[PDB]
Formats: sequence, C-alpha cells, structure tokens
Amino acid sequence: HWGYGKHNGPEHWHKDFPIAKGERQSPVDIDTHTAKYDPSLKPLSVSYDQATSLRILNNGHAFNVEFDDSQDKAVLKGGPLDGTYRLIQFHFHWGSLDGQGSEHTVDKKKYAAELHLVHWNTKYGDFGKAVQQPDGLAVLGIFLKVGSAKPGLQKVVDVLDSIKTKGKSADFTNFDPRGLLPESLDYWTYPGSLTTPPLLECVTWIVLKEPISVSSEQVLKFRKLNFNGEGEPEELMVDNWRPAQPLKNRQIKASFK
Ligand SMILES: O=C(O)CN1C(=O)c2ccccc2S1(=O)=O
Ligand SMILES: [Zn+2]
Repeated sequence: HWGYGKHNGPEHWHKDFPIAKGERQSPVDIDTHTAKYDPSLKPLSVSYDQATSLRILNNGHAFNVEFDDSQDKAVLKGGPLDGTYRLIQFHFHWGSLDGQGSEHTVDKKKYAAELHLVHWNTKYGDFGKAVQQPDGLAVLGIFLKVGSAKPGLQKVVDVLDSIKTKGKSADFTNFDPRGLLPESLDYWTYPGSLTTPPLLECVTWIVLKEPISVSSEQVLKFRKLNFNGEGEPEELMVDNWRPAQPLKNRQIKASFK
C-alpha cells in the first residue's frame, strides 16, 4: 500500500487515489506576499478546557493522540468557520533533518515539523461522514522549529518508547493540547484536502503564523519511531510529509495585517 518511500510515496498516490491531482489539494506553499488580509475574518475560538485525551496510536504513518469526540468537549469555531468542529486527534509530520518535515511551507521555507489538530464539523455527526463534505473538517496547523524545548510536548515525547511500531497504542489520558499552542492565534486559511490518502477535499485549513519551538532532543525522539510493525525490518518513521501541491484556483487569506 501507500507510504512515503520511493516506490509508494507521494508521487505514486494518484494511481490509487486520482484526486491526488485534484483542484484543491494540500499542503501548499503559503506566499506571504500574495496572501490577502481579510478584515472580515474573525478571531479563532479554540476551546480545549474540557478536552479529554484517551490514547496514543502509531498507525504506521504518524502517531495520533486521540480524544473523546462523543461530546462538544474540545472544539474549534470562529475564524473562517461556520458552526462547531470537534477535536478528534492531533498528530505531526516531521523530517529526517531539521531542514525539512513540514507539509505547508512559508515562502518556500520548510519547518522541522508540523502539528495538525484535526476537527470535524458537528453538523455531519461523525468523522466518516464529515470527510465526504467540502466543509467537513477544520485542521489547525502549527509549525515546529528547533530551538528551546516545548514543555507541553514532553509528555508526548516520553510515551513514544511504548508505541514504537505500527499498530501499537498506549493509554494517554489527561493530556492538555493547550500546551502545544503558540502565543498568537494569527493565521492563514484556505480550502484544501487531507494530506494522506484518501486525499479528500474536505478541509478548511487554518495554519498559524507563529511556530512553536521544540528542542532537538524532542524531535530526535520522533525520529526513533518506526513505520514498520514489530518483528519487521526497521524503517525509521521520518519524512512522513507530502510536498506542496499546486494552489490552482485558490486564494490564501490572512487574519492579520
Ligand atoms: O493530516 C491531516 O491533518 C488530516 N488528515 C488526513 O490527511 C487523513 C487521511 C486519512 C485519515 C485521516 C486523516 S486526518 O484527518 O488526520
Ligand atoms: Zn496531518
């Protein structure tokens, strides 16, 4: 099946998922000199005080910190969004080197990693139905640069030893995702897609302008995970990012001047 290697990577995905060459694919390069400030965009509303994390899973492509999305406990609203979107999970995409790893780029700059907090539109009832709609998901993307450690990320880094391989999961309760946010909520937004198969064009992307900083030791631990399952040849989980796709007929809007 699909992956990130030379024979099953992003350049091959279109054979099984033709929408890979679609009109609103993600990620994209964010050209800061052409994004337009939109004074009508509202401040984002991130309400994570009642967030309930449950588990962390290595799914063979990344690791997902899953939340209870059976109630409106952790929701995203406002910004370019109409309605309420519930947090279902967050994960990261990262590189083999600090100079690459993010999916979105800013003026062609690649960050060491990118965090995606995935939310689905409650008007569709469940994640599976939401991904079949143009406004089904809202993903909050946050860039990671290497420098000072991010205290709020350490609990995630420390549990990785227990989910080293594909299919492994571990209890991960009481994790506060607010500890992964930068100070500012200024953002860019554009209509896009899932960045891994099925690549459905169901995402309102909201990418924060301010990166968070993580330490080299923290990212190094992400690179010790495995794409493979236990007992299989070790293939380090690194460079699990899709490169920038054609913007085509889309405009990226900025919430700030
Ligand atoms: O990478 C992303 O932020 C968005 N996602 C995807 O691209 C994707 C693909 C398959 C299943 C689930 C997901 S997702 O919602 O996590
Ligand atoms: Zn992602």
